[PDB]
This record gives sequence, structure tokens and C-alpha cells, in this order.
Amino acid sequence: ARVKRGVVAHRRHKKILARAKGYYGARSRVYRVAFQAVIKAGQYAYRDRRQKKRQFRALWIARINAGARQNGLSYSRMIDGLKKAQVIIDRRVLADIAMHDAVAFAALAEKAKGALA
Amino acid sequence: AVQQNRKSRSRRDMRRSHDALTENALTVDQATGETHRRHHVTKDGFYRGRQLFA
Amino acid sequence: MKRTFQPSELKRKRVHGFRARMATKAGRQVLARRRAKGRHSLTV
Amino acid sequence: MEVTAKLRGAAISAQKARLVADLIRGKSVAHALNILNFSNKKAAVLVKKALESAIANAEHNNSLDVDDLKVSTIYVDEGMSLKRIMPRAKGRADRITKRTCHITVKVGV
Amino acid sequence: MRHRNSGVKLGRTSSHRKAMFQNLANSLFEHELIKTTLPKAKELRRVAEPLITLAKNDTVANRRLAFARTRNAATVGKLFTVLGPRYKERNGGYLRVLKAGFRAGDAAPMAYVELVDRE
RNA sequence: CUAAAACUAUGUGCCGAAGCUGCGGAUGUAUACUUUGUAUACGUGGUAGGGGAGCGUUCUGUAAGCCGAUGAAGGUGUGUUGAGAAGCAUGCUGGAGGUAUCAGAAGUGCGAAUGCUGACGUGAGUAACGACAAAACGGGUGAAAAACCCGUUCGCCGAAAGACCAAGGGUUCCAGUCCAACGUUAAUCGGGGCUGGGUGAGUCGACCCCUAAGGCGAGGCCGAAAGGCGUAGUCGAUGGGA
RNA sequence: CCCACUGUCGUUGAAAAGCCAGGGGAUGACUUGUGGAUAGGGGUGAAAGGCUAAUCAAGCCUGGUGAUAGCUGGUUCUCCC
RNA sequence: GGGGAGUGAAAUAGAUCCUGAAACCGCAUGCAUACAAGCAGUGGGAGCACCUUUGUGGUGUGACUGCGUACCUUUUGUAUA
RNA sequence: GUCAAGUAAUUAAGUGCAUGUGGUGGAUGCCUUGGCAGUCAGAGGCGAUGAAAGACGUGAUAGCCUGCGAAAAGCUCCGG
Ligand SMILES: [Mg+2]
Ligand SMILES: [Mg+2]
Ligand SMILES: [Mg+2]
Ligand SMILES: [Mg+2]
Ligand SMILES: [Mg+2]
Ligand SMILES: [Mg+2]
Ligand SMILES: [Mg+2]
Ligand SMILES: [Mg+2]
Ligand SMILES: [Mg+2]
Ligand SMILES: [Mg+2]
Ligand SMILES: [Mg+2]
Ligand SMILES: [Mg+2]
Ligand SMILES: [Mg+2]
Ligand SMILES: [Mg+2]
Ligand SMILES: [Mg+2]
Ligand SMILES: [Mg+2]
Ligand SMILES: [Mg+2]
Ligand SMILES: [Mg+2]
Ligand SMILES: [Mg+2]
Ligand SMILES: [Mg+2]
Ligand SMILES: [Mg+2]
Ligand SMILES: [Mg+2]
Ligand SMILES: [Mg+2]
Ligand SMILES: [Mg+2]
Ligand SMILES: [Mg+2]
Ligand SMILES: [Mg+2]
Ligand SMILES: [Mg+2]
Ligand SMILES: [Mg+2]
Ligand SMILES: [Mg+2]
Ligand SMILES: [Mg+2]
Ligand SMILES: [Mg+2]
Ligand SMILES: [Mg+2]
Ligand SMILES: [Mg+2]
Ligand SMILES: [Mg+2]
Ligand SMILES: [Mg+2]
Ligand SMILES: [Mg+2]
Ligand SMILES: [Mg+2]
Ligand SMILES: [Mg+2]
Ligand SMILES: [Mg+2]
Ligand SMILES: [Mg+2]
Repeated sequence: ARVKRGVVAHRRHKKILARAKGYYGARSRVYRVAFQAVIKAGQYAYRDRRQKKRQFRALWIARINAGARQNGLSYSRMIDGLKKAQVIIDRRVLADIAMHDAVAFAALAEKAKGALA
Repeated sequence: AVQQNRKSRSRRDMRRSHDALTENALTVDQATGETHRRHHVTKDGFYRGRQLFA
Repeated sequence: MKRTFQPSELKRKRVHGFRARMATKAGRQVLARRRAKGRHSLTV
Repeated sequence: MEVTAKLRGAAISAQKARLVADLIRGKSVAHALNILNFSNKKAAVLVKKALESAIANAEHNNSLDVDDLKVSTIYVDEGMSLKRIMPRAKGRADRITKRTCHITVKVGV
Repeated sequence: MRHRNSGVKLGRTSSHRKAMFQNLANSLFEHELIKTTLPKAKELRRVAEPLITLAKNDTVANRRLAFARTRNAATVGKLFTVLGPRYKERNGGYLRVLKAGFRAGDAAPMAYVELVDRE
């Protein structure tokens, strides 16, 4: 029962090289280089699923800080005052409101101000 | 004496980016209608209204 | 340079020829081996 | 409608024929024939053979006038190489490739 | 450097170069129209025109000078009987050099050299 | 950066991890409990290594079955399914096989071994083109002429770069014809291809007669066998003999 | 003619030991042709462990043989504990 | 050598002839790219082009931006120069 | 309209990615003319009447192979 490993090996190499479309040079043509490129892309994506949450939270916090400083506050005191006022809006929604609706964000800043007093 | 890495195809093409040829300076002769190289005799032996080997 | 071959047909035939091989037991074993292999030339 | 001529197995490397092929891409066939007539390149002879073959094909097999034909496509591909041995110093040997090429010319109205 | 220097080399020794221009001048005086390489044709002016200038006056000393510079008795005869008398009142410019394409086996640029009022 | 963006002390906030919590999903162990499905709890970073469960490949049975020219395998795209190895469907190409299921057997999975074979890159259109005795022109032929032929000049060797033998080679010799490959370029030329021709001996050489060094050697002597040495002889030129 | 002292060059060479300019011997313990002899723990060596077919502190080929290697290298699909 | 014509079911079955993969080398189209520093990806993300649709759609590209020193083997320990 | 300040679009010598279409190359699939291992049954020699192995020849026209041997791709007789 002699087994020729031609069809299966070719299929596997084709799969790895299809996951490498768009990479530069050998990284999209040569299986030895493409295979490392693909494994590394996977490790990067695993790490960046974690990094994305940090990045987007930092963006929301910067935008809330800008909106709160337009209203005579800072991020620290506004978050503290909104937590003293029992408001539980999270930062993604607060940043969306600050970017898209300045009047409602001024109302939220008024809640935080009145709670800080 | 020799490369430490194989040169990528892109750098090889960037080197050959200066390898293109130019056309020559050709003129249509009026005494024969012929096309010849400028300031050259034609292959029929004509140049500026003068004949070689009649 | 002088190289090692330096041909001479008489010497070739007297050292490696058919009758030189047939003249001893070991040379006839050479001939039997080359017939067993199916060589087209038995000797030089 | 493009008319094709193929010069297969021309004894010249593709890298050298491509320099001449780049010179006449997208030009009138009269201008291209002029350019090829006054070049000192060995590839110019072969490309001229292929191009005049394509013009003859267009006129005879397709009934197209030559005054508006144009070099609408041209490219040089590699062909079958010849492998030879070259002796080098100190008993070393090198492998020489004699490279050929295929020229494809397509003329269009 | 080469500042103000005249003369050619053409990849020959000075003996070979002198001999080759002697041969070229003899050939041109015999056929009156030859095809050569363009740099050879341009240096042939400085070799062949002073011979005609010399052959304008017919003295035994001039014919001997012409023979010393050509070493060809037929060339000397033709210089002093035909070519000399022809260019008597022409002030230089006995040769005409015209570029003539390129050599096939070489791609070397070529030129025709002809005599002015020939044929 | 200087009544700090330093230091000391104190306070109120906040930021901050794959830690914790939230939401959704999977899974191991145990316990209940249907009696194998859900709950509940605790767990689920890993090298050497130990354990468990699977995918796929060729071949045998199932299979004289099932699918296939209304298009098999293979190849190349696309869409899709699963935690994965993978599967499935389908467009194009392809033109004759393929194989469920459940068993069975393995030449059963490759990126590395300065692995092996073939193909093809990089260097790079780069170094080099093999004695620095040297060429030039005109004409011819030819698709094309620096190199071929004819001619006119120039140069080089001339105790070899000329001539003749032996050895070795083996048709390279001559003629007609052809130029792909071979010729370190082109070639119309050639020691290249194809076709034909050509080597004439009493006196030249060999064969022949004769022998040297040496070889072989009837008998013989010696030796486990194989064999070793050697007499008579018989060969053996590089020498003698019209 | 035989050799090989010096130097440059060459060192993927024109060449797996050369060229070129010089150098030594050149009637002898000379050089050389043809043929023969000595064969591997053997031969031969005006002796360098030199040479014995570009191989020599024990030739080459085949076989024992897939020698042995406590040493390098390599060891090919997936998931879970 | 090719283009037609013709043969053939088929000629990118035309003799270097079944199929015709990869490396490797062309040409065409779309987008990007000549003030900008590094394992060449990854997360995000504008713009453009083409398909389609009245999409919070698809396909290609990817300005700008956070993070980010290949793989194997051997090691106490390797981006390791 | 002119001037000033600010700020877009516009190039591709070449290159990258993707797609399409080619070349090269000869993998894969399918196939077999050749191999490998056996079982059963035989046989286990050829040669001085010249063997094994060869060389040279042999054709209307042959290069090689096969057959054959100056009677030379073959002669005679017998059987199919
Ligand atoms: Mg490109
Ligand atoms: Mg001057
Ligand atoms: Mg030169
Ligand atoms: Mg002198
Ligand atoms: Mg977190
Ligand atoms: Mg956790
Ligand atoms: Mg949960
Ligand atoms: Mg854990
Ligand atoms: Mg674990
Ligand atoms: Mg295996
Ligand atoms: Mg390998
Ligand atoms: Mg060059
Ligand atoms: Mg270089
Ligand atoms: Mg250079
Ligand atoms: Mg050079
Ligand atoms: Mg030469
Ligand atoms: Mg001849
Ligand atoms: Mg040639
Ligand atoms: Mg010949
Ligand atoms: Mg004896
Ligand atoms: Mg006896
Ligand atoms: Mg005798
Ligand atoms: Mg004799
Ligand atoms: Mg000397
Ligand atoms: Mg002396
Ligand atoms: Mg020994
Ligand atoms: Mg002994
Ligand atoms: Mg010693
Ligand atoms: Mg020993
Ligand atoms: Mg071993
Ligand atoms: Mg097809
Ligand atoms: Mg095919
Ligand atoms: Mg820019
Ligand atoms: Mg170490
Ligand atoms: Mg260490
Ligand atoms: Mg580190
Ligand atoms: Mg390293
Ligand atoms: Mg480095
Ligand atoms: Mg361009
Ligand atoms: Mg096959």
C-alpha cells in the first residue's frame, strides 16, 4: 500500500498560500516564508483582540475629556460626579454623545456638576 | 565579494529602471522621399541632393 | 605537464588484453565476472 | 480585432528582446518599422520579422489596411533553454544557459 | 588628461597606425571613394590632404617626399599627374566625409570618404 | 520643568493588566438526576514526558452494488459548514474513471537532516571572450560580410609558427551541398551536418628468418589446494638478416 | 636538452603548479626513446616518510558492511487532560 | 517560426504532441506610491475604482495611525553578530 | 481685476498588491508495455560430433536489431 503524498500536500500548501494573499514578495508566493507570515499574523491578531479594547477605551476617554473641558470640568471630576449622581452611562456611549450631541452632553455635565457640589 | 541576501525582484527592476533605449533621429529626405538617419547618407547613396555610385 | 596516461597499444594489450587475462586464474575470474555483468567489451 | 504573429524559439534572451519590445509598444506600424529599421540591436531584426509577419497576416487573412494598424500588443516570453558545459580553471566546470524567447505581436485598427 | 592634444590611437601602436593610414591613403587615391570607420575617416584628412598639397608642385624632391610618405609609385604618379593638377586652385578641402550608418558585424559607425571633384 | 513637571507630609478623585466583575460560547472532573440530558460546584499557561479522543491518504471486503460522456479522477476559482485536522456545494478546465457505510491492513501526513533528484531564480546582462605577430581597402557571393573567396597593400615566423617520420588518433583527407546545433561574436566559412570520392609496392615499413632483457615452459623439483621455480624448448625488438 | 634559485604576474588561472625576466648543469654519479622487472606492512628510495596512475605514517577496487559511534544533526496531521 | 485554409469529437490534441501544478518570467486593468526610517504584519481607518443595491452590501486597494526584533535547533539564557 | 495670506487637485522613471491572460517547467491524476514475491508441476545441465561468450559477414535497397552462416532474414522432408 504505497501512498503518494501529492494531492494532500498540495492541498495544504494551497490553503496556507491562500491565507497569505496580499503580503509582500516571497511572503505571498513562497510556502516556507508564507507559512511563518501566516502563523505570525495569527499571533498578532490574538494579541490585538486584547489591545483593541484598551485602544478604544482610551479614545472614548480622550473625547469625554475634551467634552468635559468644554463644560468647565475634567474627565476625573466629571466621572466622579456622574458616579456620585448614580448615573451609569459607560464611556462608549458618553463619547458617542459628546461627539454627536453637545446639548445632551452639557446636560450630563450639569448632573455631574450638581453632584460634585 | 558576494551578496549576503538574495536581491528582491523589486530592487532588480528598480535598477533596470534606467535601461530603456531611445529612438534615433530620422528625417524624410525630400530629393527621394526616403527616410534616413539624420546627417547620414541613405542606403541608395544619396545625401543632400548629391549622389554616390551612379 | 606530462600526464599519467601516455598511450601505447602494445603495452595495453600485454597488460590488460584478453590473452593476458586468460593466462591466470584471477584474470579468468575477471572474465567470468564481466560476462556475468553482461559487459559488451570483455577487455581493452 | 487584433491580428497575431508569434516568433517562437528566437535565439536571444528575453531580457534583451524586451528592451526593443518596450520601444514600439503602442505605436503606428509605420513608425515601428522605421524605429526597427534604423536600430543597431540584434533584437530589432527579430522583432521586425515578427511585426511584418503580423502586418502581412492582417492584410491577407483579415483584409485590414495597413495605414491605420497599430502595435496594440507586444510581449516577449522565455523559451526552452539550451544547457552547455564551460570548463573553468582548476578542473571546475560551469553551466551555461543559451536562452531563447518567444515574441508575440498583435496589431490592431 | 588630454588637454589640447591632437592625434588618434585607435588601439594600435604608432608603427601600425602610421602603416594603416599609409594604406588607407593609397587606397583612397586609387579608388577616390572608400568606406571606413568614421574616426578613421576623420583622421585620414590630416594624412591624405597634405599629400595633395605636396603634389600641387612637381619637383623631383616633392615626388621623393611623396614616395617617402606613401611608398607606392603608382600613388605618386597619380598624385602628381591627376590629383595635383585637379586641385590646383582649391584651397584645402579635397576630401569629403559622409556618415554612412553602421557595420553589421560590429555596429561600428561608418563613413564614406570621397574626393571632391571626382567622377 | 523652579510658589515645579523636584522633594517631604496629608487628602480627594481618576487612569491603569490577558487580575476581578458583566454578558455570550466551549470543554475536563465530580456530584445529583433523566437514566446520558440538564443542572451545581470546582477547573481548563505549559517544555521533557505520561494519558485520552479524532481527521485525512493508498489498498482489501461490503461492491456483478452505488455515482459517471447529461462529464470521473486530477487542476483552477468561488461560496459555505465545523473547535481542529477537515468537509460540502458549485463555475471553468479536464476527458475516464470514482466510491458511500462499516470493518481490515499500512511504503499513512515533511520546512529544516551543510537531506536526495529535477526545474528555476539572485549575483547580472555583470566579469570574461584564452598569448599585446596587425591590419587596410576594392570586387564577389549572399537575407545578412570586420572574420569567407578573389585582388592590392601591410605585418609576423623562418633551428620553427616551415618540412618529414615514429607513437597516438581514426576519415579529421578531397569535392558538391546546408547553417539549426557545435565554433567563447557573425559566418555565406569549417577539423560542424548530408551526399559522393580517395590510400595502387619484389625494392618503403610490417609480416617473415635470428636472437637480448624478460616471459611461458613437456618432463622435473617444490608446495594444504590454488600454485612457485625451472630443463629441453618456444616466444619476445628497442638490435642483426636481399 | 635536462632542471628549478630569485622576483613580478596569475590565484572562480591560458594552466588542479604556468608564463615572463633573470638562474643552474650542460662528456657525465648526464639526458632520453622503445621493451621488460620489482605490488601494499609490500615494492623502490644519493633518505624528503619521498614515490608507487592529479590518491600515500600503509594504494585502489570489490566484499565482510547497513562495521561501531555514551557524539553532532533530523524526526512529517489535529484537539483535550 | 507563424497566420489562415483543411482533418478531427477536440489542434492552448500539431509531433518539445493526455492532463499541464509550483517556483520563476511577461503583458493588461484598478488602486497605492517620489518629506520618508526597521521581521513588512496586525488592530483601526479616510479616500478611490468596480459590482450591485436603494445595503449598517460585496470585491480590489490602503493615505494616516497604536502595537510589533523571522523560523528551527541547542541552551541557564538567542532578534542574536 | 490686481496683490497678499492660507489651502486642495494634478506627475510614475519605476515599484507593490489584486485580478485577468500568457510563457516556462513537468508535478499531479489516469494508464502500462516492465518489474517484485510466490503456489502447483517439471527440469536441473551445455562441451573435442567443438560449448558459454563473442567477432565478421549475410538483404532488390538496407544503419541498427532479430534470424541465419559462403547453402548465410535462409535449403530438404514430414505434419499443421
Ligand atoms: Mg512587474
Ligand atoms: Mg586640439
Ligand atoms: Mg581594444
Ligand atoms: Mg619599431
Ligand atoms: Mg482589561
Ligand atoms: Mg481571567
Ligand atoms: Mg459564561
Ligand atoms: Mg487559567
Ligand atoms: Mg493545558
Ligand atoms: Mg513516509
Ligand atoms: Mg532541504
Ligand atoms: Mg556588453
Ligand atoms: Mg556588480
Ligand atoms: Mg565593471
Ligand atoms: Mg570587461
Ligand atoms: Mg583570440
Ligand atoms: Mg577539409
Ligand atoms: Mg553562431
Ligand atoms: Mg566536415
Ligand atoms: Mg616458469
Ligand atoms: Mg609440468
Ligand atoms: Mg624466435
Ligand atoms: Mg626492430
Ligand atoms: Mg626560464
Ligand atoms: Mg656551463
Ligand atoms: Mg597496505
Ligand atoms: Mg614478500
Ligand atoms: Mg621528519
Ligand atoms: Mg593500517
Ligand atoms: Mg549508517
Ligand atoms: Mg485545453
Ligand atoms: Mg499538452
Ligand atoms: Mg508624498
Ligand atoms: Mg553553545
Ligand atoms: Mg553557552
Ligand atoms: Mg530576547
Ligand atoms: Mg542567525
Ligand atoms: Mg544580520
Ligand atoms: Mg514605464
Ligand atoms: Mg506522471
